[PDB]
Amino acid sequence: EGLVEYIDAEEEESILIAMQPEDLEPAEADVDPAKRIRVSHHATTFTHCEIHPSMILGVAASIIPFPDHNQSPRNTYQSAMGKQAMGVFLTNYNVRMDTMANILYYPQKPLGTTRAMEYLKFRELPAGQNAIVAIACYSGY
Amino acid sequence: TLSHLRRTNTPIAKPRQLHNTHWGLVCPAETPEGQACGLVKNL
Amino acid sequence: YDRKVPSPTGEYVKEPEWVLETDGVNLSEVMTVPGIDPTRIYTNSFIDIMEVLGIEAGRAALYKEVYNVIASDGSYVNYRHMALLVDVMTTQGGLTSVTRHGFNRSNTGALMRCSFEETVEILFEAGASAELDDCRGVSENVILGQMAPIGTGAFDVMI
Amino acid sequence: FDMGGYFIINGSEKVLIAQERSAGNIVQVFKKAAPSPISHVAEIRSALE
Amino acid sequence: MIVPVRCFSCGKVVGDKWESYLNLLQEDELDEGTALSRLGLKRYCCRRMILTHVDLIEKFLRYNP
Amino acid sequence: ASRHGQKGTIGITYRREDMPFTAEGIVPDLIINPHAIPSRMTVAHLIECLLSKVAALSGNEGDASPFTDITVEGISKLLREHGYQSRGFEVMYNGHTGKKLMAQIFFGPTYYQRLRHMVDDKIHARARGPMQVLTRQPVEGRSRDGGLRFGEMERDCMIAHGAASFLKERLMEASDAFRVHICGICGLMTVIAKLN
Amino acid sequence: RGNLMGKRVDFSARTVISGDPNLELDQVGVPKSIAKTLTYPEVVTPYNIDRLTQLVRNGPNEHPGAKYVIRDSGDRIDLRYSKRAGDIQLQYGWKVERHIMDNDPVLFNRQPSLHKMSMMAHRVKVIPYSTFRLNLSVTSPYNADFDGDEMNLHVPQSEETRAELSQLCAVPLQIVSPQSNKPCMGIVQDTLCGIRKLTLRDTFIELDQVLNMLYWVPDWDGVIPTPAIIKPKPLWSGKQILSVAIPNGIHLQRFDEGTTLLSPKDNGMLIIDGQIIFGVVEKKTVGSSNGGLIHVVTREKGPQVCAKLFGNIQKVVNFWLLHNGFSTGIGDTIADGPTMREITETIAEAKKKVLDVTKEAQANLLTAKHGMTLRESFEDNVVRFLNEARDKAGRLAEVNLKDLNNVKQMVMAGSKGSFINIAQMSACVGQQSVEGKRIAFGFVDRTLPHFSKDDYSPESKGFVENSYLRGLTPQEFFFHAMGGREGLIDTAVKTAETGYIQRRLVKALEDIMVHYDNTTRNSLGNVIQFIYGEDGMDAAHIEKQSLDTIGGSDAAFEK
Amino acid sequence: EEGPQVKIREASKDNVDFILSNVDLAMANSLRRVMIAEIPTLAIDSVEVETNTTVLADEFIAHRLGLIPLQSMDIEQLEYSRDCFCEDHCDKCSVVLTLQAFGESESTTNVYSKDLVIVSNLMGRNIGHPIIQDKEGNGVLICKLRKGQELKLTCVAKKGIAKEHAKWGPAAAIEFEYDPWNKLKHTDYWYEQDSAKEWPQSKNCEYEDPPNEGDPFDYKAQADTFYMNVESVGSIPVDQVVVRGIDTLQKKVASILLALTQM
Amino acid sequence: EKAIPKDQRATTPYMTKYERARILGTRALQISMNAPVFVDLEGETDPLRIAMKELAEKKIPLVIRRYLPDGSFEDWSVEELIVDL
Amino acid sequence: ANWPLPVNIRRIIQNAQQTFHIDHTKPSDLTIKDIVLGVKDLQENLLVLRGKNEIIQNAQRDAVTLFCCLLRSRLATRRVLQEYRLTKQAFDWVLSNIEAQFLRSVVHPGEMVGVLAAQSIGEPATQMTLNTFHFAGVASKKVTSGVPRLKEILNVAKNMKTPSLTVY
Amino acid sequence: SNTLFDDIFQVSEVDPGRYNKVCRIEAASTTQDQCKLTLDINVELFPVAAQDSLTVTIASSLTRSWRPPQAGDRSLADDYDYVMYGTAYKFEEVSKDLIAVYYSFGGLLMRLEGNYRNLNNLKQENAYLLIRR
Amino acid sequence: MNAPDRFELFLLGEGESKLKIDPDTKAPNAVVITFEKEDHTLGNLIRAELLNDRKVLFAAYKVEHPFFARFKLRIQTTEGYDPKDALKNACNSIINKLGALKTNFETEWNLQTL
RNA sequence: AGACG
DNA sequence: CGATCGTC
Ligand SMILES: [Mg+2]
Ligand SMILES: [Zn+2]
Ligand SMILES: [Zn+2]
Ligand SMILES: [Zn+2]
Repeated sequence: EGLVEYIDAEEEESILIAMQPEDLEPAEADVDPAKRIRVSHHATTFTHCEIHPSMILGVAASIIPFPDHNQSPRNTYQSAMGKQAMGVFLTNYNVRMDTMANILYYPQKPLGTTRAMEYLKFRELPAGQNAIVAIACYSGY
Repeated sequence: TLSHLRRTNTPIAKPRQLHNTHWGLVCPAETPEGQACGLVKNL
Repeated sequence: YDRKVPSPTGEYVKEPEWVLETDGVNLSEVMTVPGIDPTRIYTNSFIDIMEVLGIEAGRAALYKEVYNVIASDGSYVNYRHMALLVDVMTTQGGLTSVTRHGFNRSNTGALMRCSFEETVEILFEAGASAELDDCRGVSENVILGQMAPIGTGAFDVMI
Repeated sequence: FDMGGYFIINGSEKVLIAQERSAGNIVQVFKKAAPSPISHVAEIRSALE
Repeated sequence: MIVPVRCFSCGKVVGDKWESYLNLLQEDELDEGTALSRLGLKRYCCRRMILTHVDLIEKFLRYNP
Repeated sequence: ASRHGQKGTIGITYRREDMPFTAEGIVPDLIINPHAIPSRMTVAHLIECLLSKVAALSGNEGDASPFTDITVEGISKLLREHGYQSRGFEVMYNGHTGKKLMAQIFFGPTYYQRLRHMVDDKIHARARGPMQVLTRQPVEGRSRDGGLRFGEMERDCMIAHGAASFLKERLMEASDAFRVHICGICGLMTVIAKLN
Repeated sequence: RGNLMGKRVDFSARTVISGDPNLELDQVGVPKSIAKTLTYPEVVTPYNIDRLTQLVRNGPNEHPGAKYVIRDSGDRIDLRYSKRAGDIQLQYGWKVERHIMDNDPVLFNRQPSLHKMSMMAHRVKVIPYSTFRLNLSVTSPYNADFDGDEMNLHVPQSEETRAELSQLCAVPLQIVSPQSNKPCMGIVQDTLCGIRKLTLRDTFIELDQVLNMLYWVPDWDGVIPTPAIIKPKPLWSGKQILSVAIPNGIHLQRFDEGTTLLSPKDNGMLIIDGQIIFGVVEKKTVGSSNGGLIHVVTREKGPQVCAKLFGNIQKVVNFWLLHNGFSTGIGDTIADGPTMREITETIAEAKKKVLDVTKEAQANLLTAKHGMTLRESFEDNVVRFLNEARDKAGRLAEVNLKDLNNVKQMVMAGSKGSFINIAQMSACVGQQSVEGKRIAFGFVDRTLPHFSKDDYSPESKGFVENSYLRGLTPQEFFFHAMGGREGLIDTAVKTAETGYIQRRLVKALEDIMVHYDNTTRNSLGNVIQFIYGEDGMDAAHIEKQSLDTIGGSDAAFEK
Repeated sequence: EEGPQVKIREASKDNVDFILSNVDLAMANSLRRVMIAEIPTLAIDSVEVETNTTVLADEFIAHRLGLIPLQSMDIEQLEYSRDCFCEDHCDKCSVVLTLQAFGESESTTNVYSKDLVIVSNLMGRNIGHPIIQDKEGNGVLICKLRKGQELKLTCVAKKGIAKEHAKWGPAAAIEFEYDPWNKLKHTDYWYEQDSAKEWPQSKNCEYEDPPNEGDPFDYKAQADTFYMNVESVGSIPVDQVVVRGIDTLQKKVASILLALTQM
Repeated sequence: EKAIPKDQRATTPYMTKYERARILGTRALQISMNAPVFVDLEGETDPLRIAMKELAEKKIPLVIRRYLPDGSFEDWSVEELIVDL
Repeated sequence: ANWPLPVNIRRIIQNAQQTFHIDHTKPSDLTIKDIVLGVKDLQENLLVLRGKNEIIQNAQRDAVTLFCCLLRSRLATRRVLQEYRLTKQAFDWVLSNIEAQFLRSVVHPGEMVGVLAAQSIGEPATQMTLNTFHFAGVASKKVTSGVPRLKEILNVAKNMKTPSLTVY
Repeated sequence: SNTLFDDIFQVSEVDPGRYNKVCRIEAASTTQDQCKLTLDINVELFPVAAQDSLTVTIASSLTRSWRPPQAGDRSLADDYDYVMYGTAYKFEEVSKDLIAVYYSFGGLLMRLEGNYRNLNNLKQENAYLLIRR
Repeated sequence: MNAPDRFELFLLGEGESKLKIDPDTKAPNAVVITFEKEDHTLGNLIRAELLNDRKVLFAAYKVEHPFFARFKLRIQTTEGYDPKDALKNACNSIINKLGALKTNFETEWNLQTL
């Protein structure tokens, strides 16, 4: 029906993209100090709109909670580590004869999730636990 | 696994850098540290 | 540029002065320009200082440059260390590089040099020119599996 | 939950990593270094599909 | 993977509560928080135990032998 | 590791009693350092916890999705509604004494990951073992009972120290060392070893 | 390189390292399993015969035991296999390969070893569990942390070799570094953070706790010091109890800013006969600083004493803080509604300054100063405005942070965090950069496809107005990501390049040694220096000192 | 009655809410610690697996078996096997449980703690009966079976304390608060605008009078009056968690006193 | 030939750390090999601790050959060398 | 004024002050001769090189030029009496303390001084965060620094990236 | 021995500069129209408001390990409210006939300007401060 | 794999005695007791009671390393008071306080419903 | 080759 | 003709 379209970096060059549908193209004529600062409109001659800016990220980064509130190299570091984490890699693990297999006894779905994790099947095959954690100076160990 | 199946390799002016054109195409975060930083990409 | 200058009353006083910075080098020519202070003219090109002012002037500039690299990072290394590095490049009469072109070509031991770079070819011209290895070097004794003349091995112990 | 996209070569799961190359048949102009007599160059890496 | 017997943090027996929790949601129409509290899971460490549980055993029994 | 580029190893294990505790009787499964935060600037880690504390309490899933309108204030309003000081802080009592800590601890759940490469998979120790055929030098690897590398870089530190004999020992007695026969005239390995 | 300069060795061990608040500075925590693997050849003398037979009887699997027994003819008796394993009737001159025992000297190393301090002798302490444990104050020379790091342990096989470690390589001897003529070890993390907190004028401790803290200091004279307060409570100050760890004969004077002998701000530092008179103890006092308690103590009392000092300070502080506690929440990043208003409007006026300068440039009114492009000057201006913006906003945040602010506290102690940290986390992340310039037009005439062509606005070229607390926008996100990546690339390049430099530097000066005529010569005996460092002085025994004749007025010199 | 005093607010088969007035904090704590760690109970400490055609690993199962609470009412009339003069185990030192389950039905079969059978001779004492608090009467789900699935195993339940393994925890969570007004100034509140407004009031505030603003700080004042809530896992009743708690601690203090006479 | 006589000896009268450590090393090695002790013992059993006493009580019968850069040397007894440090 | 030099004279003075229990209320027992000649003798007694010939004699004098400048400035008659308030007993102790500490401060023959220097520069070079200088905010401040510069130096690079001249 | 100084002061300022237990006191002698005092006080156990009239005393007695008060039969020179033990650190001369004394009470600083008590306040690790009313 | 057994926390191993009484080197009528296979439950409890004794000049305890389940108790008493007697009295004082509490709880417990 | 600081 | 360190 042509409601959506496939664009490559070459065609990307000729188009004007809105980030949010509403938040980027309704009307004009007080605010929340807590909410981040987004610019304005200025550019209005739009041809396309982003399906969702979180879609700029890949599998590893789509697992991070609030990466938009983190220093860029830490988001890169986490990406490397998540691939060193344990949990159910597959349901048929009990049925495969493979060199090295690490499976978590009681894997838990994270309390803090990303809308992208629904597709990444993370809550269905998790790689961690929701540990009760204190940020504290205890024995110094 | 999902990540591995979405990996890129670049053999051989500034390929290690996150070019503007990568927007929405390749992941801005996920790249190996040191060795092949920015040469190994993820969709 | 800011300058620490002694006032007529004795104390050092911040007296700011006009200074010119340059893209490019021609030390010889610029220093003869009237109105400049030829006593004060500087170049980050230590090799140009070496050519125009001499080896000892070169050594001074060479330290000054090494010093500035460390100083810029915030870090401080005792004078003696960089002093020694600089003096080493300097003692040959000219500027000897810290590469296989500068120190690895020097009149040192055949085995002590084949430890760094050009391993095989250093050993070939050693056999070709029929070199005698002193074995008074650290690297030689390391190869020979002997207590080298380093700290503890620097002296001999007898009854 | 398996996604596929890999091969099984002598019982081993094989991923073919995407290989980044510069696209062919593109015209691109480049300036040149100070010693070089050729100041600019136009290049085309022609290939047949 | 079966509800753990006992909460890791405090040890309050949580093993006897899954069958019950699942029923409270599916049959009783109730929402998790009320369902959790109805099972007497007052402290948040016990709550995470059941709320965050992924019951992979159900999937594992679907394999034939 | 936490889901925020926060890798760290177990330093010690404490049982329930010795651990600091909440007036509710809650205790941590993990104690992370306050110092792991400033330099790292991993604010999302703190935010995750706030959200996760509220999520566990309310029996809902916390939305930690990026480009959204979820605010630390919005989370705080919900957590306080649940009867906890809005910024995750909780009064903790010392496990050894029962005495309240002068400081209040940022407490709550946070998704942590168990990572591969554990102490036991890394521990190696070799006080003599297998020698490689060509070099007559210790083997390479834990699986082979290999010798740890005392590189030229290591050799340099011992020179700086002026420890001549240790350096002689490391390169001979430990590792290599071999008795060879040489001619006084030609100075070559020509002398036939015809012992006894 | 791989067989002569360096090689694989016997009597070595490797594992994950962990920190130990209860280990002496010079000690190393060795897993009983490793202790049982590594041995020391010990000759049977009448001085040890009794202990050696006993250790032989304990065998290779029970701890203080031995692995092999060597006699004349040079034949090893394998204690784990031999039928006469529990029959060995020892003879003098025979060697007993005993397990590594407590207080043995062992060479401890962390890779890369680009330092004499990256390789130090430690006293063994055989402990349970699989990690190597080390005192936190030995962390920095090694450049170690506990995120998964591994270390190398070497055992000397000779008496002279074990003398060389204890007399040259030993950790206490290594305290005052010749590299920067200051100590290379100081009080860090919890201990550095807690020591500030313990030191405050407000900090008052009482008997129950005082006595515990006193007893915790091993060296303690058993003398209860008289409390600073004798009024409706015997109340000891934090400074009092901490001075118990400082030995007698210790004098230290400083003066920071407003420091005037009656120190109103409780700043600077004054210690007399080892009693802290005034000033909060932080990094300047207790870090690896130039005129530090450590530099002073090593010099005055000695290495062995100063090594104990780290332990004593650690023990009290760790203890007091275990009972005081310290944390950091999200609340520590939250700056006031009014502070946020000022931050918001600060960045707004920066945005105008840029906009106006842009309008000026576009009007052709902008005149570039000699030596640079009209555009080169413009960019220099915009970048200046925008950095100033982040700096003012960050300073506005810092000011609003209370002394109860856990981040502010960590900065004040000098344990963790700097200005930028406070600033970027709570006020404004600020401008992003690639190759020194602000975000380039990767796309034709635009940074991103959500922007119009020829947009030089801060927002367009990588200015992150938002703080990590507020969150970054997709544009800000990508731009910060472009900057981050650049960091990683040259982090990876720096590691590679500096390493090569280091080898060359080392190869070039290997053979330069101070000879018996104070001369600095090489392997050919060529003179590099006539007096080492032009004074024939050792760097470790040197300190920054004020030359009282050089400065001051001619009148004040005379007076 | 002398010294320490108790005042029960709430009481049930599972929880005790009470005020421990006229006691030292050192004592309040030593007790809180001992309730957690040192009261002996009976837990499975050995599993022999005959058949395991289940989805789960033997040790995974075995681990949960130790976690099943068992009756520890008359635990003192059961010896620690380390003290027993038998070869390995017996009836004087252990309780033997049986678990045999087969997936007869097409539908998924559940294995409960009700499915454990005491095979050992109990010699008349409330010991080893798996704790069942589930309304339906099958406390704890050991595991699940499909069809050909079978789980035949044998359990040796032994006496022990949480200090050795958390499975021997009679306790669970112990609520513990003193001075709910911070009149003692034992903590320094972290605030932004108002500590009072930012920090919620505890239920325990009703049981104490507020500090009254214009009053000088009580320097000499000490901690007595501790609001506690002992929760039982069921292995031992609530009164008994506290009573054996006091008793265990009393015994270890008597042990020291006794060892002074031995020297 | 070569040598230097006792009169006219420019080298440091104080024992170097390296001289000390090698002295203590050589001595401890001798003590460890059932060689006679030139000092009394305070219940002492460690060869290094014993060598330290023998040095502290200047009863180590050893000499240090201090080679100069030409090849010439200055012989100094452990007994004559000052052990400050 | 502040320069790394052996012997912390300030610390010695404080040590004399505490040890001998100096009271700034009693007049000292010292002489102009005791101070003036005392500081002067101490100068002849600071050894680095021991040889008696003129070459080595001058070498030795040159090696202690700066430290004696320090020594004089600190141990001046007006300062020893008005500032420090030393006694003959305490002053003599200071003089023998400096002497001993100085001789202690001297480098030991055998010190692998070259490797030391190499690592002393190498280690901090490794720690160098960024090749990008903090002058990257102003256009007329670009000068090749950090690891690249250090490379240009050690290689004696003929063609350097930022050849610059500074005219006074 | 005995007392070394005794006087009644009048408090001008009371400043809690970044503290909640400590206050630096600014006071001048009621009798001595030149004498001054600067002192850090624990306002928690002993509060001081503006214009208060306090009796300041410096003594030297009522060495060895500290024994708890033990009111069993003990009696100290206490007919005061606030008592502090401290060390002498500097004796400064504020021109000709004006001297200043410096006492640290475990970090609680104290200064006393005047001249009267010359041979009284000497260099001592000893010194007890006593305040009343 | 280097982990000591959990019984080693509360079980004395052949050669280990419960209490070890060593006389203090630094002070008169002062002593140090090594409590083997014990923690903060006994340490803090006894140290706090010893303080309640007027004749006790000093009482502090420490656990030198979390790995090992032992502690040290330093006691200094007035002349004419053996620190052993102080420790004994403290223990008895504890038991009496405990006994009282046991009864009181039982009395209150038997008054309760549900 | 692949993974780690 | 060079090109960080350890390890599977
Ligand atoms: Mg690391
Ligand atoms: Zn729980
Ligand atoms: Zn021959
Ligand atoms: Zn039995």
